[PDB]
Amino acid sequence: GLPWYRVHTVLINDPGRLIAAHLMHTALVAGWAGSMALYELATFDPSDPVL
Amino acid sequence: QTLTYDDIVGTGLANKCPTLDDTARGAYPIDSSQTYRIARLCLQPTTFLVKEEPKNKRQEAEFVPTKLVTRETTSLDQIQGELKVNSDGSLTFVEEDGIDFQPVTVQMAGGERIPLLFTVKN
Ligand code: CLA
Ligand code: CLA
Ligand code: CLA
Ligand code: CLA
Ligand SMILES: CCCCCCCCCCCCCCCC(=O)OC[C@H](COP(=O)(O)OC[C@@H](O)CO)OC(=O)CCCCCCCCCCCCCCC
Repeated sequence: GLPWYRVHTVLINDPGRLIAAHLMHTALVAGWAGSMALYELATFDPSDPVL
Repeated sequence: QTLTYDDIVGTGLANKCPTLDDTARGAYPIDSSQTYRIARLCLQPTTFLVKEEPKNKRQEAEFVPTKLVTRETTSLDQIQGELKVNSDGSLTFVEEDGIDFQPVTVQMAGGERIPLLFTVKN
């Protein structure tokens, strides 16, 4: 069997599942940016941009 | 014109005060040996401003505009009272009765709701 540190090499000669992995990565990054701004808006206080 | 309830109902015009013609700019003679009365006073608000809270450093609070959320429920009408003629010549209105209050709720930036009793009682 593959060792744990090599599981993602199944994609090397598989252009579509490489594209599918790459799309999922992109989904999680955009998801994160969405989530992170939502938490920032829920905790940001905008009543004083001076101090 | 002489409209009717059925003409007005559900349009929002019931929350509107009457208007005079742009050409109506004469003058009402007042007569010391007479006694007067407001038979109808109507007040229709168009804007609600609320003083923001300036921080512990402050500098100066401005009045910030707000958003009406309670709909076309805001107007004072059918207010009556006598109009005295004073001795220095001035005129004084003394509210007696009418629909002289409306609870209104406006909303500030950031979602603070501010209720108030819009009123001219007494
Ligand atoms: C675009 C970046 C990129 C890409 C696409 C790859 C892709 C690959 N790497 Mg490489 N690599 C990279 C960056 C990258 N690497 C960097 C920056 C380093 C230095 C740290 C390495 C060091 C490295 C080694 C030393 C090895 C690989 C190997 C591999 C292959 C198998 C990996 C696998 O199955 O993981 C399996 C991984 C797991 C099952 C779990 C990993 C959990 C880690 C420790 C923490 C996870 C954190 C969390 C998920 C958040 C992500 C981190 C954040 C930076 C975004 C695969 C072709 C392997 C290879 O050559 O195989 C032939 C291998 O031996 N890579
Ligand atoms: C970008 C992320 C990503 C992507 C696209 C892939 C894609 C792939 N992986 Mg890898 N993998 C990843 C991350 C990723 N993996 C990480 C982080 C690990 C360590 C767990 C692994 C471990 C791993 C193994 C062991 C194997 C694969 C395999 C595969 C393939 C089939 C999918 C599978 O079996 O899923 C398996 C991976 C998962 C189900 C990842 C689930 C991680 C969850 C979501 C973490 C959630 C944690 C927690 C809930 C966070 C919330 C907050 C918390 C505080 C409560 C495919 C090529 C398989 C394969 O065919 O290789 C031969 C395989 O056997 N992957
Ligand atoms: C017309 C030519 C064309 C165009 C415009 C692109 C454009 C792109 N390719 Mg490339 N590619 C091309 C030809 C082309 N490719 C050829 C001929 C090959 C060889 C087969 C490849 C093989 C290839 C691989 C292997 C990979 C890419 C990837 C990518 C994307 C990486 C950036 C990304 O996902 O941004 C983020 C994306 C967005 C903000 C939104 C994108 C929305 C678009 C407009 C798609 C809408 C649907 C559309 C009909 C699908 C076809 C798109 C097009 C790529 C063919 C990018 C959209 C990577 C990818 O898919 O990453 C996920 C990737 O892994 N390409
Ligand atoms: C330019 C930025 C960038 C780049 C180059 C990458 C590159 C990578 N990311 Mg992505 N990612 C990014 C930004 C980026 N990411 C952002 C902004 C987010 C959201 C915040 C994510 C979220 C994300 C997730 C959720 C996952 C990835 C994964 C991956 C890896 C897939 C290939 C692989 O098998 O790695 C092989 C693994 C390695 C080569 C090791 C990477 C080691 C890096 C340098 C981190 C070092 C250890 C880490 C810091 C320890 C965390 C411990 C913590 C619990 C205390 C690759 C290394 C996937 C991954 O690693 O799957 C296994 C995965 O699960 N990334
Ligand atoms: C959502 C977020 C998901 C994050 C997922 C979590 C990360 C996944 C797991 C990563 C941890 C990997 C541990 C694997 C551990 C592991 O399996 O090692 C043994 C393993 C042996 O590999 P072989 O080539 O023999 O393959 C055997 C196969 O069964 C491997 O699958 O070697 C490797 O993994 C290479 C790296 C050695 C790792 C060196 C670690 C030595 C630590 C001991 C020292 C301890 C400190 C004490 C001294 C003071």
